[PDB]
Amino acid sequence: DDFAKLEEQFDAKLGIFALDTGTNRTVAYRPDERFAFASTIKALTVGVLLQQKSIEDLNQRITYTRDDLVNYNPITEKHVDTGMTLKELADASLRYSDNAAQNLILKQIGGPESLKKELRKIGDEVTNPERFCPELNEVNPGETQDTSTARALVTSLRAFALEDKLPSEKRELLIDWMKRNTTGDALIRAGVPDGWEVADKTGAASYGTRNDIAIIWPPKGDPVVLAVLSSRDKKDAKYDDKLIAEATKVVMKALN
Ligand SMILES: O=C(O)c1cc(N2C(=O)C=CC2=O)ccc1-c1c2ccc(=O)cc-2oc2cc(O)ccc12
Repeated sequence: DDFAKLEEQFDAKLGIFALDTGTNRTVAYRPDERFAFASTIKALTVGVLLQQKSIEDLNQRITYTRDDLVNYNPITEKHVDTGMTLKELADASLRYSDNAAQNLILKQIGGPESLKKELRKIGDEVTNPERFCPELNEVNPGETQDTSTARALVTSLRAFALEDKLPSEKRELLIDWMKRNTTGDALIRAGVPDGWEVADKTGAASYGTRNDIAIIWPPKGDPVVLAVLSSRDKKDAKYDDKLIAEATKVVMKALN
């Protein structure tokens, strides 16, 4: 209803699933509606990379050229002369949403079909990887390639970061990278009080798709895991990061 009102204000469709891991209390709004997952899939991709490698194996250096570079290469364009390690590539993918870094990591785990297989193996029957960066964002309404839902993304994000799809050292690396995300200050982070730690990964795609997935730690107690997904209407629609910030405030009010 506050969520209804936000849809009205931003002329958008919202998808919200949040779970308090301390109480199992939930806040749901279209929790099972599909949205292009966009770059949020970088978080699940690193999850799988970490599963498929020792911490030491992440030190393997990957070489590439301007030919492995795509539309958006913030860190990856600085190091084509020397290459980057897998650890450095996981850092750039998660924290700067480097599309090139994501594509090389995808290559290392075996491309979209193998990502899907590993996602099915951990219990995710909804998230549907099909394509590399950036083609995956171009989703028309009614298609299901490169989509997930807010319920699925929280369940999968929780499985890697918080439960037993990874051992503790690797969960620590995942959560460290995601706590130090640079792309998310005006989204979920802006809807949470200061002093509350947030680990997040953002996405943006056509149809004004604007997403954020996060783990949120209140000083007091167990983490909350949250997906805020949104889309419009128009293919060339703009989004407004404020809608995510405000949705996040409503979620925290409903659980506090
Ligand atoms: O670069 C792009 O193609 C683009 C690529 C991805 N991307 C992923 O999210 C996972 C791999 C990948 O290609 C995600 C979002 C965008 C992106 C947009 C994509 C299509 C278009 O409809 C508008 C986009 O607008 C964006 C805006 C941002 O601020 C930041 C980003 C975007």
